[PDB]
Amino acid sequence: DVSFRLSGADPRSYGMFIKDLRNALPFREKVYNIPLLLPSVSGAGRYLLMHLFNRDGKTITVAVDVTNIYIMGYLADTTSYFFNEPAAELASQYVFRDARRKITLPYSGDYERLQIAAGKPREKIPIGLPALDSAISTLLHYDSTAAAGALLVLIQTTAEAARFKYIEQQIQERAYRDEVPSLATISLENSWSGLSKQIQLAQGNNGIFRTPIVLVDNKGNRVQITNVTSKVVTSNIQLLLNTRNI
Repeated sequence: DVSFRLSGADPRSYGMFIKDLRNALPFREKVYNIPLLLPSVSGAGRYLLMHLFNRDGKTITVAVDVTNIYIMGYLADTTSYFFNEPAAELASQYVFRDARRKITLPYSGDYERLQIAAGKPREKIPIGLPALDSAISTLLHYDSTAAAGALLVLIQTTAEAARFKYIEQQIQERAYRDEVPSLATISLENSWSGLSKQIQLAQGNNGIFRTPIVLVDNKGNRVQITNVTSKVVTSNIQLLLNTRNI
């Protein structure tokens, strides 16, 4: 399991947690020195449990699918909550089985349903370490509208940070003040799947991408990744989604 405590947290410890989180995922290969995530894992071993403590020390346990690093649900003292989609229902067989109560949230856990539920698009929710502390507090007492926003902040400060070094570094920047994500950040979150595919396809095409990926990213709007020597590949993307799962 991996843990993070917001009390005493600074850009350094967060980075340490994110490094642990990455390291906790398994992989067999490395495509271009990036860890390729497994296509399938079976049983309880498919799920990683994160323990998040807020400043006051209250805690949730979050369940993450190690094949794609998707949050399945979480446990707040004696109640588990799970997204409304078949994968989370499947997870519910293996995790938080000792919970006194299992609640299914009125939505699936993809951004589009989550933004609708929260009333705000991602572009307008401040993320940061202060926001994560808040998120954790929100999740401790059920409110499904308020939990959609907390989970948009939770996904981004853990899963999206594990996935991309740029986004992890954004959050270290937001360790004592929250700020809405940059466009680059929204660009990157959306492109993980395509990027993973094109990088995997590039083996046996000389590191060249079959189809160009256009990121808005940090060229204001409209960058285009063509091959694996791009910095988004050498320096940024940190875990690849296995093509079988794409």
